[PDB]
Amino acid sequence: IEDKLEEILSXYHIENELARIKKLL
Amino acid sequence: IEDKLEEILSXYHIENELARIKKLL
Amino acid sequence: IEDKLEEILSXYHIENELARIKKLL
Amino acid sequence: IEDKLEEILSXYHIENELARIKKLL
Repeated sequence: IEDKLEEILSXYHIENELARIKKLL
Repeated sequence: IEDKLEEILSXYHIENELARIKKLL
Repeated sequence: IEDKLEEILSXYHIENELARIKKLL
Repeated sequence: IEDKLEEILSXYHIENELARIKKLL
């Protein structure tokens, strides 16, 4: 389990990419 | 652990930014 | 806790909005 | 519960779609 939460935390990137997209607009 | 879920909840922002992107289109 | 996972599941929407964005492009 | 984390892991796609969006810009 503490494992599955670690793999979920593997979301920061999603954020980063959203920011990048905004920059692209 | 209750900790790792707190850091995952640190997603609301992802939503917000998506909405912002839509506004940019 | 089972609670914090319920609030995390409150991501489907993120998907939906991404799809919508694509449609906007 | 290990179940709710499995359904949360059902985020990889979110990533993929973001990448696709970038490609669309």
